[PDB]
Amino acid sequence: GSSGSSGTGEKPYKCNECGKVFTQNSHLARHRGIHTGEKPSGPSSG
Ligand SMILES: [Zn+2]
Repeated sequence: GSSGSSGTGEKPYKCNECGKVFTQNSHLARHRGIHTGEKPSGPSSG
């Protein structure tokens, strides 16, 4: 058998990088910024 946890915070504005939840798009998009910023050293991407 298994146990499935059930938390409270399911919204269409939930981030994927970390897994945060918001109410307004802006609040979310702006948050995602924390993830999208610094660049990976080396030509890995470029
Ligand atoms: Zn996030």
